[PDB]
Amino acid sequence: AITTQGKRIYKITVSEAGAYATNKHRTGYRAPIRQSNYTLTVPYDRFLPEMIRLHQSGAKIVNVTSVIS
Amino acid sequence: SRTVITEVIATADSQGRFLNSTELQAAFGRFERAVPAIEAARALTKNQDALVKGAVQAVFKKFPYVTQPGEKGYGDSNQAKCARDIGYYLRFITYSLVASGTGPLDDYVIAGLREVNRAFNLNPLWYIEALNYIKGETGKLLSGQSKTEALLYIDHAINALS
Amino acid sequence: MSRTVITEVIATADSQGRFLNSTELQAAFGRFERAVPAIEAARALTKNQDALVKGAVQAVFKKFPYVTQPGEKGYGDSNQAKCARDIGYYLRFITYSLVASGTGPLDDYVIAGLREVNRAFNLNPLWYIEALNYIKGETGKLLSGQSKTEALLYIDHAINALS
Amino acid sequence: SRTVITEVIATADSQGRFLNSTELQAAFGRFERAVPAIEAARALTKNQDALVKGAVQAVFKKFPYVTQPGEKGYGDSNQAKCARDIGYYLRFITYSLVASGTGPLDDYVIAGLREVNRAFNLNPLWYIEALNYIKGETGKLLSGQSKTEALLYIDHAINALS
Amino acid sequence: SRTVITEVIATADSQGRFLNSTELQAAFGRFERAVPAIEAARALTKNQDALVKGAVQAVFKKFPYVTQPGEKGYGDSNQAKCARDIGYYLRFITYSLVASGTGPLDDYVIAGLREVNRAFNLNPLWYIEALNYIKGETGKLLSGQSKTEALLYIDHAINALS
Amino acid sequence: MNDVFTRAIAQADLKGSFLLESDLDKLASFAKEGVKRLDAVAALTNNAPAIISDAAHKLFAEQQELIQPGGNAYPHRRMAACLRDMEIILRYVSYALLAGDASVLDDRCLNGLRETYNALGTPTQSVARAVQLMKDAAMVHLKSTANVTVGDCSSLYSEAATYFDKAAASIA
Amino acid sequence: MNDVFTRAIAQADLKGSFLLESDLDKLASFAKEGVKRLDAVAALTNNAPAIISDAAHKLFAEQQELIQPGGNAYPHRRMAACLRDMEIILRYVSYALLAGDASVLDDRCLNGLRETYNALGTPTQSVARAVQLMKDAAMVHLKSTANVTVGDCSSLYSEAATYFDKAAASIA
Amino acid sequence: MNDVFTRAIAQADLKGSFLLESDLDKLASFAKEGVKRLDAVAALTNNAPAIISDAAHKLFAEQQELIQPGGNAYPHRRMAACLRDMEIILRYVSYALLAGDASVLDDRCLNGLRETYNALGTPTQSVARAVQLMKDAAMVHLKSTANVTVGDCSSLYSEAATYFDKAAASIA
Amino acid sequence: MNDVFTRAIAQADLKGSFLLESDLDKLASFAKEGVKRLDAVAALTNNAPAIISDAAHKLFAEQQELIQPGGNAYPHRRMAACLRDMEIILRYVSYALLAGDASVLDDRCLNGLRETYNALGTPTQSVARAVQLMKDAAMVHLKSTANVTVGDCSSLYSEAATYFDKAAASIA
Amino acid sequence: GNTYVMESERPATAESQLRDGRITVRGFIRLLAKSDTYKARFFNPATQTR
Amino acid sequence: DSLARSTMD
Ligand SMILES: CCC1=C(C)/C(=C/C2=NC(=C\c3[nH]c(/C=C4/NC(=O)[C@H](C)[C@H]4CC)c(C)c3CCC(=O)O)/C(CCC(=O)O)=C2C)NC1=O
Ligand SMILES: CCC1=C(C)/C(=C/C2=NC(=C\c3[nH]c(/C=C4/NC(=O)[C@H](C)[C@H]4CC)c(C)c3CCC(=O)O)/C(CCC(=O)O)=C2C)NC1=O
Ligand SMILES: CCC1=C(C)/C(=C/C2=NC(=C\c3[nH]c(/C=C4\NC(=O)[C@H](C)[C@H]4CC)c(C)c3CCC(=O)O)/C(CCC(=O)O)=C2C)NC1=O
Ligand SMILES: CCC1=C(C)/C(=C/C2=NC(=C\c3[nH]c(/C=C4\NC(=O)[C@H](C)[C@H]4CC)c(C)c3CCC(=O)O)/C(CCC(=O)O)=C2C)NC1=O
Ligand SMILES: CCC1=C(C)/C(=C/C2=NC(=C\c3[nH]c(/C=C4\NC(=O)[C@H](C)[C@H]4CC)c(C)c3CCC(=O)O)/C(CCC(=O)O)=C2C)NC1=O
Ligand SMILES: CCC1=C(C)/C(=C/C2=NC(=C\c3[nH]c(/C=C4\NC(=O)[C@H](C)[C@H]4CC)c(C)c3CCC(=O)O)/C(CCC(=O)O)=C2C)NC1=O
Ligand SMILES: CCC1=C(C)/C(=C/C2=NC(=C\c3[nH]c(/C=C4\NC(=O)[C@H](C)[C@H]4CC)c(C)c3CCC(=O)O)/C(CCC(=O)O)=C2C)NC1=O
Ligand SMILES: CCC1=C(C)/C(=C/C2=NC(=C\c3[nH]c(/C=C4\NC(=O)[C@H](C)[C@H]4CC)c(C)c3CCC(=O)O)/C(CCC(=O)O)=C2C)NC1=O
Ligand SMILES: CCC1=C(C)/C(=C/C2=NC(=C\c3[nH]c(/C=C4\NC(=O)[C@H](C)[C@H]4CC)c(C)c3CCC(=O)O)/C(CCC(=O)O)=C2C)NC1=O
Ligand SMILES: CCC1=C(C)/C(=C/C2=NC(=C\c3[nH]c(/C=C4\NC(=O)[C@H](C)[C@H]4CC)c(C)c3CCC(=O)O)/C(CCC(=O)O)=C2C)NC1=O
Ligand SMILES: CCC1=C(C)/C(=C/C2=NC(=C\c3[nH]c(/C=C4\NC(=O)[C@H](C)[C@H]4CC)c(C)c3CCC(=O)O)/C(CCC(=O)O)=C2C)NC1=O
Ligand SMILES: CCC1=C(C)/C(=C/C2=NC(=C\c3[nH]c(/C=C4\NC(=O)[C@H](C)[C@H]4CC)c(C)c3CCC(=O)O)/C(CCC(=O)O)=C2C)NC1=O
Ligand SMILES: CCC1=C(C)/C(=C/C2=NC(=C\c3[nH]c(/C=C4\NC(=O)[C@H](C)[C@H]4CC)c(C)c3CCC(=O)O)/C(CCC(=O)O)=C2C)NC1=O
Repeated sequence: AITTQGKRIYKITVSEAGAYATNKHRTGYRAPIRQSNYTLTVPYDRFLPEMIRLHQSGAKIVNVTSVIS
Repeated sequence: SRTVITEVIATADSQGRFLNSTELQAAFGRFERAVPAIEAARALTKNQDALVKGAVQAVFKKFPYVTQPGEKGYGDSNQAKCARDIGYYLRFITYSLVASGTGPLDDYVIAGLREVNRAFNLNPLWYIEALNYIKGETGKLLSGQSKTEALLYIDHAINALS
Repeated sequence: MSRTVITEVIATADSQGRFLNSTELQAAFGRFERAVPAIEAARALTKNQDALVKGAVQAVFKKFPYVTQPGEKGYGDSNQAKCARDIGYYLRFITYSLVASGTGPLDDYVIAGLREVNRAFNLNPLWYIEALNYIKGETGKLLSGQSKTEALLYIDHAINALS
Repeated sequence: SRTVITEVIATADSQGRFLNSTELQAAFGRFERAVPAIEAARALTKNQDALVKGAVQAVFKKFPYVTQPGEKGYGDSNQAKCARDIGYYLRFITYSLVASGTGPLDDYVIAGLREVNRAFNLNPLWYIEALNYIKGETGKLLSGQSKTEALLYIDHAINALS
Repeated sequence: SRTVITEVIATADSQGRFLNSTELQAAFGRFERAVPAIEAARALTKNQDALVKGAVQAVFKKFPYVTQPGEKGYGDSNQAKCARDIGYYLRFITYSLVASGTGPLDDYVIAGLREVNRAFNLNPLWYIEALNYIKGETGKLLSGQSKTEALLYIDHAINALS
Repeated sequence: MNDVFTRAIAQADLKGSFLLESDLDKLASFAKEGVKRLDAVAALTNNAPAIISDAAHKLFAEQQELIQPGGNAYPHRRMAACLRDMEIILRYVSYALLAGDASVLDDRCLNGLRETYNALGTPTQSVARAVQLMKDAAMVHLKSTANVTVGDCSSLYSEAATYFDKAAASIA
Repeated sequence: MNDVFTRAIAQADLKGSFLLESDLDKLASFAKEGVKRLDAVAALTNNAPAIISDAAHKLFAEQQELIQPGGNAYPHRRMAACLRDMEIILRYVSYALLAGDASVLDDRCLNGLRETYNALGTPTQSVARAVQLMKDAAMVHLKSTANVTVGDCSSLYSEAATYFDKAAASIA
Repeated sequence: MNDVFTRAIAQADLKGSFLLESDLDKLASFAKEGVKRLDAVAALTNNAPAIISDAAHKLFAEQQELIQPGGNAYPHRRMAACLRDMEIILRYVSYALLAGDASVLDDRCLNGLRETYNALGTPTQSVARAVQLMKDAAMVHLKSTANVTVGDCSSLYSEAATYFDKAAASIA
Repeated sequence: MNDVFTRAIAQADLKGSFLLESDLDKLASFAKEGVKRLDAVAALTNNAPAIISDAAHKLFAEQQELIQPGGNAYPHRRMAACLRDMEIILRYVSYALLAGDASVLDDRCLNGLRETYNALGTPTQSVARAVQLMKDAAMVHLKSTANVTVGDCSSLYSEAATYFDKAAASIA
Repeated sequence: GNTYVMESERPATAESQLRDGRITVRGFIRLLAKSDTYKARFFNPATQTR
Repeated sequence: DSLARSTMD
């Protein structure tokens, strides 16, 4: 985090894809329904768990942008 | 789409290590299962219309009280596309036989079941007795192991409807 | 708290709040049917343990000649007894994982926390890697049919863990 | 590369407040500790090539089996890699001395060491002995605060290696 | 409380790692800055009564109306409480100088002071004026390092008040 | 996230009919060939350390500019990420190979990795050629017939090559 | 998230040569001016609340509209956010002054603030006026040599001026 | 959590009076020798891998009941937990040495470790023996004076030995 | 997420001057008319499941293709999603009715619903036709003055009509 | 755990960013746990199992 | 104490 390699936070735009919604229905609505598209800001170190978890959830990454560098 | 290899892939990709012996052996067992299940599906598709119609008259017989004018299916069109729905469920049973897993059932029919039944005032017990007639006939048609997976899949479907 | 196919199935079913569907039954059937070659391999390895351990000792000696001279870690009669004991326990746990139809025994017994043991005892894995290499070389004739590959899978996983 | 200033300001940003006695005191003490570490970095810069060659021969000396043919360490391009790698290590040690913190070494090499080392089958003992030579030569190079800074940073790199 | 050595111990606990040269440098600088801080503690301790009385009368000078009957300042018990509070503050400032940090002061006055302020209508500006007078008074009681560090401690306290 | 069998099932659904006789024959044959591809992917998992070691050694031998100061593989963490990308990408390729459907490969990070590397500034052509190294090393390792009986593997090799080509195209 | 020594080390690493004795001399010159620079930072810090209050009072003085209906600060919450945003901006400028670098100030505070004010519609001109008043009051309190040894701080004043100017430019 | 300075301030608050000039002089003397204590704890930390290696080797040479099956440290995971247990014991002893007070060691390792090991079935006397062996290795490593100015550190040696004594008495 | 009162107070603060008597009079008149609209909303809530059932029956009547394989409502859970969407859109109509403002509908759902159903590719004209179905059935049950006093709900009927029309216009 | 947090201890910046909504409540909980007061109340006076 | 009893059976 504090490290120069820990910095360079990147923003992520996330779309709750159709496959994501189909998986969500079978798993169950334990979270409130929000509009499929939403934005998010993620540091470098926890950048990985974000798209990993989106991959098990079935969603796909719209794009990636860098806050720093 | 939860065929056994599908959750194999999901479990592998969830954490960092590759496939180890357990799921390789599970896939071996699946490929072993795939043949007798495929003759099961073939023989079942050989007997589509007779089965669906016979189950339809069975549904009438077991519930006579509904069959009165005022029946949800009363009238030729309603019972006809009732038989259509039964054929649809048989379709998805065949699909699960191909997948050797509840993928098709869970994905398509079971999802949203009770909500739709409340929405359209449909008693699942009709469907249940239809699949009971399915048990009755498939006790003869399919034999051996293929019979066993077919019976178990229909049992899972019934428990979903139950 | 071992992880075997049936125990993994039970844990998954308990986690999901549901009973056992078709896939669990098929996996149990596969494990039950594969147990027979695994038991065959376990008995065959049980018969010839002394030859395996002795050959492993001499193979480790011949591969790296720089060891058994005095003044280093491996030299010593107590060191030799520890070599024999370690190889024996390795093959013990390999047989255990063969019988369990899962790597859980090996993982929990040795692979859990092995690396800090090595770095706290200067034990580079390479000696035991060569030991298991000789072990698979010997078992290349010991078993037959399915038992051969059943042993191969778990021993290869153990080697990869050692890597 | 991390500086005591950097960690102080990162903590202040996390707590979202201004700087009190402790942060200013740490900043000061790092500024007075800056110049002896600078001098130590210069004194290690002057002997860079001699240190590199001495470390190479120390590696070839301590463990007999690194020199023979068929060994990973053996190789003309391999020896060039040895010299270049030792130069990397000690240059980033100088960087850490410059920043007056271990952070430069930490991120620049120490992060991701072990898995890369077994990725290509790299012996940590080799780099440990190279840095032992670094200790031996830098002990006679420096005296005083610069000596303490250099020895502590190289030994921190060793502890990361160990 | 939060002393430099205490927070170093805590953070070393956090990452599950031993201490390194940077935090030992921080402790070093703490040890050397202790001596001027120790002399500051001596000068403040020997002057405590005059400090308190001067601060109380300076607050009275700035806001004599508070002493008028029907207000908080009026009442010998009220004035005694003013003096006792200022004495507590001065003692905690001495503890801050001794501890080389705001730890004891923060924990023992700054934690939960504004609650009492609002409840008991105790205007912070009064203690701010008292601490400003203590600043002016220690400007002559202390000089050099001790004056500067005591000043920064007390103005930290003032900024916390406001 | 659909298997090849699930792919055929979805196709039959969209035609709104049952699966064809020829479809049944092809899928039963694929099930018969399932053991061979299981052995192939088991070797892939077992040969994975050898594959990654050989591929990385070849890459660094023929690309030293990755290792020069400031290089894309210089900081010892950028190259560490390169190694983990190697193992995870060959992991996805093995996933696709055993699956029999490239759709899961495309959906798993193939939709995001291209713009990820565009943002990071890494040249994707190096990634693609490292994927070619994956292909070479993995094919060489799988060619070994030790301790296993001999049989046809040409179709599996062709399928794996197509999967590697798809991965390279998606990356770059 | 870096300081000037980190900057120099980053270039030294990416070239991969050693930090020159000339570079060491320059950063040592910064270091021996570091003691004075920390006094400048403490002058920013301890005097921050009064500086902010005076600057905000002036903002209300020249810009009467912002408290009046239709002003960007007319709701109480909005001028409250004005106060806290100026406080955090001065805090980050002090961070820049103590670190002796622009990276520390520009990485977090000055990275998404312009987009926030653009999307929300905040008049960046008023924020720039607030920042320059922050700079003016900061100079007024930094020239105060009360209870501290007198000396020349021209480098510190110039560097803090650069930090305030660059912060205003990033906001604008 | 509390060190000597914190403990003294705590007593001062308990009596409600300022710190005594005598105790202020005691703290001044403690701070004067603080460089020696820092050297001692540095010697601890560099030799900590060596201290733990020596202690583990000698303990396993004298006790063999654990290396065999059924021993409390028989499996790799169990004995690895054992090793990190001694590691953390030494770490907390070092922390107490930094603090000069045993409050932090009590807060971390000596509030409830005993019943923890009783539930785990761990024999405490083995832990105490390991503490003694680490203490011997540590006094050996700190009584050396490598690369540091020589001086009378018998007070520090006594303090470290006594800290190990309290730790051992706590566990067993 | 506004209402009539919120928007009125908003514009009143926008002009800066106090509320004007005429606006207060309109608000009071609405308040007097309030209970009628309240009972209308309650009746809508009571009849909602029947509304959905009948409207779905109609939706199948004029469009059969969705039931047929491949329809976006052909799968069981997809048509279940269709039903709950009918639910939520008519619920938002009820929200608009009880509030009397349009932004509480617009901002809360419509903005994101646009891209939602554009990405889903569902023909929005059929969605608006279904909305018209709910409009008809809801007016059938609402015009029903069963078990309640008879009164003039014509303005409320117009408001409900406008709410259905604007919802359909937004979605289509 | 029903420990009363002094009003001075709380982080204003984190709650302000949550108020704007750029950070989820999960992120705010992360920032809370990472705050030193969490360790001082919980991690510092208590054993690691506890 | 409660966690201890779950380790064995
Ligand atoms: C859970 C079952 C189990 C395993 C797996 C096991 C391995 C093992 N071997 C050990 C020591 C040892 N092991 C060896 C064997 C070495 N001699 C060399 O030729 C080779 C590199 C290698 C064997 C071929 C030696 C020499 C030691 C002594 C290390 C020392 O004390 O310095 C130790 C440390 C315990 C002690 O010092 O008494 C372990 C844990 N022990 C077990 O109870
Ligand atoms: C912060 C204070 C503190 C520390 C450091 C601590 C260490 C600690 N040791 C544990 C178990 C253990 N502790 C040991 C150590 C034993 N091995 C040998 O045989 C000796 C008899 C003895 C060491 C000399 C072992 C082997 C276990 C594992 C128990 C088991 O799996 O059977 C556990 C619980 C389970 C686990 O972490 O795996 C902890 C938390 N406990 C605390 O409350
Ligand atoms: C995706 C899997 C699937 C299911 C679960 C399914 C059942 C189903 N039943 C429906 C209504 C109906 N369902 C039935 C049949 C029931 N009432 C009779 O009494 C029978 C005895 C009994 C059957 C056991 C009838 C008569 C209707 C007509 C009501 C209407 O048109 O709204 C509908 C509404 C649209 C339509 O099919 O015309 C569906 C989708 N169809 C499917 O494609
Ligand atoms: C700047 C960060 C950095 C580090 C830390 C580093 C170490 C390092 N050396 C490597 C190759 C190598 N390194 C060596 C040298 C080692 N064997 C012995 O001779 C020596 C004692 C020792 C070096 C001092 C050798 C022989 C190779 C050949 C590849 C192999 O077989 O592993 C590799 C793999 C790819 C490469 O760089 O060529 C790394 C990561 N390289 C870096 O770019
Ligand atoms: C953390 C404890 C600590 C503090 C607080 C600190 C500040 C500090 N700065 C000093 C010298 C100085 N301080 C300054 C800066 C000040 N003079 C200028 O007139 C400006 C108005 C102002 C800058 C805002 C200057 C110019 C010097 C003399 C230059 C030199 O360092 O030789 C001195 C020595 C004189 C004395 O004993 O008071 C101290 C203590 N140093 C510390 O170790
Ligand atoms: C779902 C699976 C997944 C993938 C595939 C993935 C790619 C990926 N690689 C990254 C960094 C990186 N990846 C590489 C590797 C590339 N550059 C080298 O030259 C090689 C030729 C090449 C190997 C393919 C490098 C060098 C970086 C560092 C970039 C930086 O420091 O900014 C990052 C940024 C965060 C990080 O991992 O450090 C991502 C997201 N992330 C994922 O979660
Ligand atoms: C759980 C994972 C798994 C294992 C452990 C496994 C072993 C295995 N594979 C088999 C089929 C086979 N295995 C191979 C081995 C291939 N021949 C080529 O040379 C390749 C180098 C090599 C790997 C691709 C062959 C040729 C067959 C027979 C092909 C067939 O009949 O389908 C058989 C039956 C052969 C017999 O009993 O006579 C076994 C026991 N199979 C699996 O799916
Ligand atoms: C819609 C939200 C809103 C509110 C609530 C509001 C009231 C308000 N009046 C203010 C100025 C002021 N308000 C007062 C009045 C107070 N001082 C005394 O005279 C009186 C006893 C007392 C009145 C009861 C004064 C004198 C100022 C000038 C402060 C200054 O000297 O700058 C300020 C602070 C700005 C400043 O410092 O000049 C606010 C927030 N304005 C708004 O836009
Ligand atoms: C990433 C680090 C960080 C930054 C950069 C930050 C500043 C920041 N400024 C914001 C907008 C704002 N900025 C201002 C201040 C302006 N408007 C008027 O008051 C003045 C003319 C002028 C100041 C001179 C206001 C009032 C808002 C919110 C507008 C509103 O809510 O209507 C916002 C979004 C809404 C909010 O304040 O909650 C943030 C987060 N906070 C952070 O945690
Ligand atoms: C980064 C942390 C740090 C270290 C490591 C450090 C070492 C260090 N130890 C010192 C003195 C000393 N250091 C020691 C301690 C050592 N001598 C004894 O023989 C023991 C074997 C051993 C401790 C167990 C002693 C006894 C002195 C002499 C006291 C004095 O010079 O005032 C000095 C002062 C040199 C001088 O005054 O000329 C330094 C810089 N300084 C630091 O800021
Ligand atoms: C947050 C507020 C909210 C909105 C804005 C909303 C609309 C909405 N409908 C959705 C899916 C859907 N919407 C429909 C309905 C359409 N397709 C046909 O049946 C009809 C012609 C037509 C309806 C009249 C269908 C079938 C899906 C499922 C698509 C799929 O599963 O692939 C989704 C995707 C997420 C999910 O299904 O849970 C949303 C967000 N629902 C909400 O809770
Ligand atoms: C438990 C919650 C609750 C409800 C829902 C409720 C309904 C309700 N609405 C009322 C006003 C009324 N509300 C209506 C509206 C109705 N007549 C027609 O127009 C429509 C079919 C329908 C509304 C859409 C009418 C006509 C009145 C009588 C107003 C009058 O006196 O002229 C009254 C008082 C009747 C009176 O004093 O004259 C009641 C009790 N009361 C409650 O305590
Ligand atoms: C569910 C409702 C509720 C109850 C029942 C409650 C009791 C309560 N009192 C507490 C501390 C305290 N409670 C008191 C109050 C008592 N001690 C004094 O002697 C007085 C005689 C007396 C008040 C008149 C004090 C002084 C403390 C401080 C002790 C401490 O936290 O260190 C705490 C610890 C909270 C924290 O600081 O994190 C709780 C939970 N708190 C609640 O939110």
